Amino acid sequence: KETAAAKFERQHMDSSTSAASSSNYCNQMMKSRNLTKDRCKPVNTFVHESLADVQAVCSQKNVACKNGQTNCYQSYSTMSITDCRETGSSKYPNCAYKTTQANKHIIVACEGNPYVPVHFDASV
Ligand SMILES: Nc1ncnc2c1ncn2[C@@H]1O[C@H](COP(=O)(O)O)[C@@H](OP(=O)(O)O)[C@H]1O
Repeated sequence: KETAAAKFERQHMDSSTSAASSSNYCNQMMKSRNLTKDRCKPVNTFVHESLADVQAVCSQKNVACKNGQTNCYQSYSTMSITDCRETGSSKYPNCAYKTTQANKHIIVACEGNPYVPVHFDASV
């Protein structure tokens, strides 16, 4: 199968690139990470920092999750990220996205033991 932690890495981690996401970045990544298999995932964020730095967020600023749960944490430092948003003319299976790089504090939900990220909640 695939653990929730593994799914988070597949859907949100892209340490390789520093911050040079091209205008085609999201179109390629959303497809390569299998986020356009059953349908076009509407919105998704990729984080370019190291796995160690992102996992460390689970021990940082505790903030309320959008769903009301209390297992969300905000990074003290800003992080290099890329937001992907499906375009209006996007039509599955030909999923199309707008790519936008940014440097913001990320908010992730963490679970388990080890306590690691399992959901990307927001960036601020
Ligand atoms: N506080 C929380 N703790 C754990 N999982 C959460 C959560 N808030 C939302 N989720 C869920 O975690 C999954 C991962 O989210 P994301 O893909 O945005 O990282 C989503 O479920 P689904 O994938 O079943 O919709 C989402 O609904």
